[PDB]
Amino acid sequence: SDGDTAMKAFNDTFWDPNAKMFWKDSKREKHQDFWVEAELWELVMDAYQHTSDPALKAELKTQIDDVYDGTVAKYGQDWTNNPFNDDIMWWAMGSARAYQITGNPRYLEAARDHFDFVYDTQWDEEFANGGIWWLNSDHNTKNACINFPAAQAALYLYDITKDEHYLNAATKIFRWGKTMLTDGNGKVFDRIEIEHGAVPDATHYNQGTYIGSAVGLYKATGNAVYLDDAVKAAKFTKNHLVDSNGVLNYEGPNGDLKGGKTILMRNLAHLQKTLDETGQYPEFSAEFDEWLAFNIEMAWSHQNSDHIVDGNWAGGTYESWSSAAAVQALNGI
Repeated sequence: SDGDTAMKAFNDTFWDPNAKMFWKDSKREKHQDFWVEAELWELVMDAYQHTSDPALKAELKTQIDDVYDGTVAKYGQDWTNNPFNDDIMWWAMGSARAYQITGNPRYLEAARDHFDFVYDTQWDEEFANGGIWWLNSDHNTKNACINFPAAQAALYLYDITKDEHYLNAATKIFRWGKTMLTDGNGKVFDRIEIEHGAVPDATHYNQGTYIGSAVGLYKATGNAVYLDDAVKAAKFTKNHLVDSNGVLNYEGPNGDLKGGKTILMRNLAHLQKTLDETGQYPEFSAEFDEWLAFNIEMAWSHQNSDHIVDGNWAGGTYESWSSAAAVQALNGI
């Protein structure tokens, strides 16, 4: 299985079993940034769900717990001292998923308590008619990178609890985000800043969380508009966040964006699964499948002898966030 080989290689290159955290790069001098560590945590979970190897599956299941332990040892269990609401929500979402896989109540408490802190205290109706603030320290911007992940976290919590509160939250957050943080035709804007307005800079990871939240909402509500929303945002990504050959951009030099294809691929897998299961949008589904396969083959044709693929899919020290995207691409669920 290429997704098994890719995950094992990733772990062999970047996992630190002593600190129970991923290294930031192959120099192994600094561990991964907090928010990105949640995204690598979800990569472990995706590999767990994808693999048919029982021995690897059990190792990855243990690793789910170890990633949490290593982070809690350094950052504590209560993340509400972190001024970034996005950081908190990435961890709440990962925790909800970890609960689904393990049944360990620590994860349900972490997901619920952190979600509630952000949604109950950081949602505001006065600026821009809604939306969650990026930071809890200063209220100056409302961003795709907290709002769409929050809708996603709410959808996972709805699936766990079946409490309407969470479905209602997801619906409200997404309606606001679609209205204020997109163009209505699948372009997702980075943020809306007070005293400025929208900043219409699109990126892979924001296309991703928009698509995942839309697919999740389609599944929870049965409203076809949400699938349409997801398709439009996928089309935009394929046509406009790519180079002249159709290969996904290398976003960069900003370190947070470099690995964003990870999040994009995670969520494109959701859309692909839903199109395949429903038989909706069959023309687009065929175009989308061909383009995905093309991208993933380009990427893997550039693997090094250790089975690591740098984030520059179109072409020394390797970085775990940049290199995660190719691994995610082979472990989609």
